[PDB]
Amino acid sequence: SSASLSLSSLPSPSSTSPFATVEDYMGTNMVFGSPEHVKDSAAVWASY
Amino acid sequence: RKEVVERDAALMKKNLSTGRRLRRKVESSRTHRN
Amino acid sequence: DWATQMQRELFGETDPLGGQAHKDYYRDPARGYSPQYAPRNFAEGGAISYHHAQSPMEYAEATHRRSWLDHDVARMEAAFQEQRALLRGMESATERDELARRYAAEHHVADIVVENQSLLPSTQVHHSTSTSGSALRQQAVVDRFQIADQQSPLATSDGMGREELAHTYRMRSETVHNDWIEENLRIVHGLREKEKYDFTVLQRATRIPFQGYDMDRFLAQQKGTPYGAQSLPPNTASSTMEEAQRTLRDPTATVPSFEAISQKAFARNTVRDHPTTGEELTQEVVDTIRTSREASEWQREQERAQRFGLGRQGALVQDGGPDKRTLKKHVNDERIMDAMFFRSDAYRKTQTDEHWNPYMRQDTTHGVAHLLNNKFDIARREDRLSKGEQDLTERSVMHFGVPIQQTIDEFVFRHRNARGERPLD
Amino acid sequence: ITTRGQFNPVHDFTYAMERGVRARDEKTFEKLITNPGPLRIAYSPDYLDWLYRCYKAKGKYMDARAAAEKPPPGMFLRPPNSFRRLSGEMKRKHAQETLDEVSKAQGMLDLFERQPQFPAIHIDRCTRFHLVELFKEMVLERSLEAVAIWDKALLYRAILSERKASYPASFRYIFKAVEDTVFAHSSVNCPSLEAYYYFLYLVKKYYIDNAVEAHVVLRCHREPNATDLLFSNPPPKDEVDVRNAIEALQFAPPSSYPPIEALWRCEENVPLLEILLFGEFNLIVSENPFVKFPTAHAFLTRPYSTESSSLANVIAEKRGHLLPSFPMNVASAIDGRAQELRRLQQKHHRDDTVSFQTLLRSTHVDDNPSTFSSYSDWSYFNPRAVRAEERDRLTRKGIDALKEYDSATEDIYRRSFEDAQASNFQRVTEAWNTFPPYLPTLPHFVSIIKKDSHISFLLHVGLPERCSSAEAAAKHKEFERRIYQLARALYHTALEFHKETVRRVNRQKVNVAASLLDNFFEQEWVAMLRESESLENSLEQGAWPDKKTDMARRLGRYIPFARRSLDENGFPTDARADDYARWMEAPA
Amino acid sequence: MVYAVQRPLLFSAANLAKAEDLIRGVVKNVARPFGERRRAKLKQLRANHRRLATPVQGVVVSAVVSDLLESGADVSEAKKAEKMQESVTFWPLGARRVVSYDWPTPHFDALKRRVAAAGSAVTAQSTKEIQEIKRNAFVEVSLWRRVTAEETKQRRDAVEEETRRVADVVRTIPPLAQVQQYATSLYQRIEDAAPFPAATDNNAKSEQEDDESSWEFVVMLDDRVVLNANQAAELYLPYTDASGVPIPQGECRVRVRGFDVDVNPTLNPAFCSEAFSTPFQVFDAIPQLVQQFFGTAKPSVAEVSDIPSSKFIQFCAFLREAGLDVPVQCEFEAGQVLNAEGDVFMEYFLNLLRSDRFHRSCAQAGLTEMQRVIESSCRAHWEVHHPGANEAEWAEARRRVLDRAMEKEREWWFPNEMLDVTNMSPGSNHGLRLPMYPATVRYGRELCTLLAAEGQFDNNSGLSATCAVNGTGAAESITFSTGDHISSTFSMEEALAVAKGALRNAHDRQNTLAAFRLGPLSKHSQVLLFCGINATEFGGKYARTYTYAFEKAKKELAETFVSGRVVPGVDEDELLRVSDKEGVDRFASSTHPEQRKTQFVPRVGPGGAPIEDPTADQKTQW
Amino acid sequence: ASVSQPLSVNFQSSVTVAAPAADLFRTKVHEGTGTSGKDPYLRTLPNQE
Amino acid sequence: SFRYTNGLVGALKHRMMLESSHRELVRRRFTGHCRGVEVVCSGYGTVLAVRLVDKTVWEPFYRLDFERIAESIKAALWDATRKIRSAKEAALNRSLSHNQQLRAQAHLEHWYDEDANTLQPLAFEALKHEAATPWMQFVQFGKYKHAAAVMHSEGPCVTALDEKDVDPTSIPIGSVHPLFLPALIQFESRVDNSLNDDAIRQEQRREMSRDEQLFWERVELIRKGQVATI
Amino acid sequence: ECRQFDRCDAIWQELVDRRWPRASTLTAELYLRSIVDHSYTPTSGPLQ
Repeated sequence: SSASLSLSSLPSPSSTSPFATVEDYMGTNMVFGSPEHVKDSAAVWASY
Repeated sequence: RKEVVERDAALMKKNLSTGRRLRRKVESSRTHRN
Repeated sequence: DWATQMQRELFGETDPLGGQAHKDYYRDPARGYSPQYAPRNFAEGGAISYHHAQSPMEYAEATHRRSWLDHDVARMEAAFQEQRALLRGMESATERDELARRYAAEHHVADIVVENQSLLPSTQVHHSTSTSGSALRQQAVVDRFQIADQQSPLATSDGMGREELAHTYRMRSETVHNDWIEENLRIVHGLREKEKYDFTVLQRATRIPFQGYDMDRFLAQQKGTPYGAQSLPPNTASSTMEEAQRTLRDPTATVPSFEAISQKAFARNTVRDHPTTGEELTQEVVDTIRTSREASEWQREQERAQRFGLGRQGALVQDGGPDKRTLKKHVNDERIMDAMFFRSDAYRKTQTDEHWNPYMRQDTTHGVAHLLNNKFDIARREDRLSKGEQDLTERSVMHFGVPIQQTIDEFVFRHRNARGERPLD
Repeated sequence: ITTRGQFNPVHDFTYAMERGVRARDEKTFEKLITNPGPLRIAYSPDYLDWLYRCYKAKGKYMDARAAAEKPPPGMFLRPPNSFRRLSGEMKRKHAQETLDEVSKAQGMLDLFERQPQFPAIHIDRCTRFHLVELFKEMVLERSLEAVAIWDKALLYRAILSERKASYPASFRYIFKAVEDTVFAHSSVNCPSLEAYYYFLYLVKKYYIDNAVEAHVVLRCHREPNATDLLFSNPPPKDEVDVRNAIEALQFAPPSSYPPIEALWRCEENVPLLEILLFGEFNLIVSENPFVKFPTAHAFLTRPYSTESSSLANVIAEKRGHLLPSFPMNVASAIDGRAQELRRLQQKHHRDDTVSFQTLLRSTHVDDNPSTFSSYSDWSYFNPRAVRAEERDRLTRKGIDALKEYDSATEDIYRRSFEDAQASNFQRVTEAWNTFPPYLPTLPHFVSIIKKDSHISFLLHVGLPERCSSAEAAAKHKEFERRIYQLARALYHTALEFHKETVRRVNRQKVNVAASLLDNFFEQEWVAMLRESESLENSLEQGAWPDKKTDMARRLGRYIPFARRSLDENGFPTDARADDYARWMEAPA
Repeated sequence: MVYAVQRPLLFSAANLAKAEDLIRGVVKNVARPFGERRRAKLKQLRANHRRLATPVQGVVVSAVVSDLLESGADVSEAKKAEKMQESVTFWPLGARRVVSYDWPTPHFDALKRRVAAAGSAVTAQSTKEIQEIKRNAFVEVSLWRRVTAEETKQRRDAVEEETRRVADVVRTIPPLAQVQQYATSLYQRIEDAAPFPAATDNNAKSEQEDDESSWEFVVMLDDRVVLNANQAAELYLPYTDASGVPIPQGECRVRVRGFDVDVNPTLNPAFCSEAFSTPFQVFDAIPQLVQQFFGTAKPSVAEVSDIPSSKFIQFCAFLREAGLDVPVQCEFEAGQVLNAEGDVFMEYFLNLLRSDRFHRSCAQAGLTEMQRVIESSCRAHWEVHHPGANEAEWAEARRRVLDRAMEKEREWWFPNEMLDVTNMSPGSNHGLRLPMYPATVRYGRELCTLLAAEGQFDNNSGLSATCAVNGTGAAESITFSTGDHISSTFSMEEALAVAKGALRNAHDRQNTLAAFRLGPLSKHSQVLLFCGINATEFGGKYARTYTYAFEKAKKELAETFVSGRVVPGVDEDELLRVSDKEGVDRFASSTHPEQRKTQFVPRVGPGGAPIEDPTADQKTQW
Repeated sequence: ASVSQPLSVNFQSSVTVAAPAADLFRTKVHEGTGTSGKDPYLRTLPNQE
Repeated sequence: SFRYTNGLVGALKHRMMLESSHRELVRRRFTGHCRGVEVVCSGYGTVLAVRLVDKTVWEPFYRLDFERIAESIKAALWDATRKIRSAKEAALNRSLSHNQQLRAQAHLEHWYDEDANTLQPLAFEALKHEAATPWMQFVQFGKYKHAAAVMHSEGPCVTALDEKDVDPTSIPIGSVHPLFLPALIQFESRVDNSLNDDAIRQEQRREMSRDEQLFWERVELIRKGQVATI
Repeated sequence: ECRQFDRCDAIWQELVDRRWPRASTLTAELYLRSIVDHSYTPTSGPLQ
């Protein structure tokens, strides 16, 4: 927006391919997952 | 699977309970909505 | 004249009926709760001569057509704003009307009053006294959708999505398969056989109808077709608006339950004691929607369980084995479902596992496909059924009918010599 | 989503409570509630309590979310920053954004339709620029007659000046503008006093007080038959006394007018324009007008059917001289039927409307799901009524977003993981577990007729070039029309086959559309086969490629679709001719 | 362990999400030069037309006259020649100004004689006539900002580091070389031909020295301007372009494209009359306005939070005074959020002001918001059918192209729920299920094969031809258009060649139409299957079944070529080998003749035939 | 063209009201359901020519 | 038993033949001819050329009228198109007639779900196959040996196809079942189009190892229950 | 084709009578296949 140009830059792999979105039904990502996505992944998979 | 259905029953019940609110009436004036 | 003022109340940004309640006019959810003109036709009696809906798929498709046309309606309103600018700048009354006169003649809004063309007098006097031309043309109410409904490209799709269509086919074929199960259940009970046997027992009193000297003249006076036998509808008891609206507005209360529940929990809001708005209202609405979806699929599982007696009866660990059960005389049961299936498809590799035997294969009871093995077969099949000749793969089973002599002999035997029918000699 | 009698709040409490303003006291809430510019709204106490409950709920809920920030019964949370849950955030956010638009647009439109919960629109600090901008956006935008707006311009002034006693000290703020109103200055500045006096004489005569009478008298006041049309249920006063009244305060219609542009242009008309905004914003009260005016009903809105209450000879004229006319049993029979219909209408005239009101008032008094309700179905008249379309647009627009939010619960929420394993442990097979590629679709059923060699030939080759003659344009829109006519009927059957009678009725639709199509076909095909007088000349061979013999006659005997025994999916009946005939018999 | 279970499929998904992006990088760069050539060509072609029609020499921006009057300003001559503002000097971002033009066009005169023939006596025939006069030609206002070569040089560097990247990775990946070749050749086939009556080449010595700072497209202010009496259009500048990025300050001017449909069909941007006004600046005004009207300091122009709701109406009127546009409705909607002291906020009022809630350019505002959902499909499709295009070309043809794709490809570019994926990342379980797909492939194919496309062409010799050609190839309606001279006299195969170019463009347009129509489902079915292999019939463990069956079917369609293609051994009865008999005796006993039953009791067929153990005397293959 | 509806005489009360012909049932070659004359409880004319 | 594998054998025979039909209708031309016109089109509906007759006897008939001219043009083009369509229907009506398993699984709808509007070669997927360049017309069609060989260097679809590629008993998995090509790729080998045996067997035994742990967890648990309650 | 296996035999005996023209071996095949298809043609339930 005219106010939220930075506040609209969401974390989203800029692609047209829908393969930048592969993950389980746990939504976790051990490969090509973000530094913090793999963090979430290690945490939740470790907790399960 | 059998307690999630009880939770869903609770959800639909809290939705369809719809206790009533009191509605006020205003004196009509042939010219303005009082 | 009529379409002139109709278009004149179109051109306004006012409600063509002011939104006030009117009896002879319906708020059809298909039209989007638009003021549709539908008087009660008291030649039938009380029945509001309207499209009584029959399935929420017409609401679904009316909404889709409505969104598809909405583009055109923005253009209509764009043109209507300048035409009203002209109708304003015009100071002369008769020319100010003349504009909308010829412009409705242009938008061809004189053809949207659907007049009747049925030169049978019975239906003529049915229509032309309650819904006459001098009723519809005089009283018609046109919305800003009817003019785009003339000028628009034709649709080629429907308002049905992917999960919607999958679920709808689920429902249709589950209902048809259930009904099939049921008519085969009355078979394994023998209730269709009782029906047929009652047929011939009742046949033991029915006199041979007298078919008149000139049997065509007999049937002619029967249909009332010769000159002077014209027939009207038998005047039946005319019910009230109270029953006409309850039989029409509830069929439209069977609009699709998404639209229904979404509108209905939303209209519970403003009059509820905890009335919210925004996300905390959208969440509750879609929540009632999801809960209803789940609980309805649940209730239909249960109607299957009841209709076909599915589900264990008693306990699980009854001291006489787990599967202990009782069969009731002519009452559907789960062992019976399992049994009519184990009986037909016992070790079935495909529907034609026993189609090795010739007088097992050629049987055309449950269809005819398996004996149409090439495209020429089905080609002559359909050409033949168009031209009306008896289907050639139909004749694959030889059904020597019932001899006229057998039917007559049985009739005489039931009726004890047809004493009423012999010639007095 | 809206119903007849809905409260859609015009507030965006979200951003106030986003930035941190929190309302706990009632006077602060009321100042928060009102607009301070050239629009000072007042909301009815029902919606005032409703809106305070709205703020209670919203403040407490944003408290709950801010307290959680520092699921379904069996759908968990995946870790954050997932693509699933992130785009689930996205779908829910987009849903709530579009629906904030839907709700606030519903608030604005309910507010400006002159709805009951919104009883008063004020314009206090309204500069003339705002006066004219609101005029040309709600009256010079909503109007159709530049003479009728100039009629309202002094009719409303007459009404407000007549009842300057009936409005509180609050509504006294139009009176200064009403009283400094210019008359008989110059030609194209303002209308004269003869107009004002006609409109004041009529208001004194007809006791006109509310905008529900102002509009009906604006619609019957220049008709010559105003006498019976405006004929009030309580009849009004006489001209011979209202005229000495108007003479003590100091009829034929005022036609002499300025331009309507004078109203929104004049620096003098502006106190006369506060009145015009005032009669549409204020002065507009919910009150049924056609119990008072029993005759303006049939003209204003449409008449009643049963209130209008030789049929045999009317029908003999309709059916024309080619059918042998109704003899002397059936003339009397039709006449008796018609008189009986007239009598039953005479009976069920008034009760119909009264029970219609009460039927539509049950679902209104019920705190219940809205089954029969509408967007504007009062038992009274609001001539500023927004159409059903300028509501249904955003209606469906919010409905689809409701579906979209419904959709965003699989992204943000997950079922158990070994439940998911158990789900996957039954592999989905095209052989057994797959739903059939043919779908009961309108494209599928336009395709079957578009799969036709004969229909395709008559659309591509057969019917003449649509691009040359405008008659070809209509003839081809008619081909496509009947093809699509059959297509939708087949679509409907497909969808509703299992329904014992609905399937049979939609199969009737099929048989009617396809009958129209095959008659179309058997004439628009022998037309293209009569276009062979171009080739019946002494180009006797024209060796290989003739279009009719046989580029067009090769395609053979045609199959009409009223007869083509088509099954549920859109392919010929696997069931036999007998079975299919029974299945597709009449609903009779 | 879960990392290692996830690797085999996730490493491949990563390879894919990398290679898809590499191909996008290749094609996005190789699409450019065709755009470059079309641009220079359709500029030559505009240098060609300006020598036939009468252009707009004077395009003049003025400030809006006070649309109000004074207490004695009668209707007589309120258009006096003193307050007319012959030009302007600037236009702040949120300001309104009225733009006018010079157009001695024959249709302008068909407007003017009828507007000056009769006055206050307006008649129905006059209006029905004058609307068709105002309907055969339109004016296109364009507000373009200048650009110095310092931005063009970094832009050169931007596209050149892209070319270096693409040519490095193409050198690395030999697939990408053939991909670059096929993308160029595909774009060369698809390009909408513009063989026109070529113009006068720019002579090297009479060059237009524009290397200092060129004009540059940002925003169009209106597309379809109607003919007026005052010859005017009251246009306001949208704060933020139809792109999301706000318009920064900078010098601009108005170019008015004069489109005369009397001479210009299909709206080719080469056949129209353009213009150039006084160069002027545009800027942002609100930060300076909240300052001037409040007296707050120079650095803390972000200190102002809520607007005290007593001086705030004077705030808006002083906005209007200082030169902007302030609508009462925007003001009123801002007035639903108030402060604890009753004050409207800045962050809400300004948001609605800089937003398209209420007041926009009539260019976007004419296009239906129903079309603002499809301007993501029409845009990309047209950006294939017109290669490497900027925002300039796209905006110029936005209106006509969206209108045509609504009028004659309506289902093509309308949203279809069965055929749209309204979410990118979660669709892979959301929208396309594992059983529901092989009906969606069919549904898309049936949609496109029901649908067709219109495609035109012209050899530029005097005949064009347009086709309605379907997803079958068979046409619906073809038009030979010899709107050129009587001396056309085309040859037989020359007419066939006109029609051949017509057919070919119709087929290619249909191909790109349908490719975009069915892209998203194909792509997300791709991920659903490409990583839902762990649930399919042929995935995980049962793949050693599906592939084995594909091999057995290979072998069996081999044997139909030998045995002549009649029903081969149904119970494996035409095989010479018992070891090669893969069908066996599935009966409890083999020597007991009772226990060979499919049910609990030996069944009989028609007439009583023992049907469990068929003897070869009851069996016939007839 | 008649029903199996029950009439309170001891003869016509012996025949229970049969729920209607199944909507989508594929019936045999010789047997119909009995809703009409053309669809009778036992079709009489053969399929021969 | 093995009704699944039997129906799978059938569906793969059906699809093998249907892709043989695809590339058979590729490796040919089709021609419409309604009045003087000879419209030659591809297998994908692209107009290859539009000719007249050598003697052009329809010239006293066209005299250039342009109306009969367009009429006969579109008529012969539709003729060539319906030729292709009925050939794609015939290449299916033969397959279903000569499939012994799809005829044992007796259904009418078999002869009807597939038609020339849905069988693999289609007229709107035309460009991405025709205007494709050698390597890509090899990789689409799943010939990675030939694709690598050409990488080691109108509507020209006939370039990549030869008579070996129209014998259905040879064409690989990704092309045989294209509805599932992105999921059979992982068993489509790269060097040769044959089956990736290490891929299929390794995937299978990974899943089998997993399921074995799953099973033994359940024997452990149900035995714990047997001990607890008994 | 129309299963008129009475007319089939009628014309076969017609031709045994009229030995002009002589029945080609195709005609003998035709009639025999007619009789075998017909002898496989199955009767009704009240007869089965």
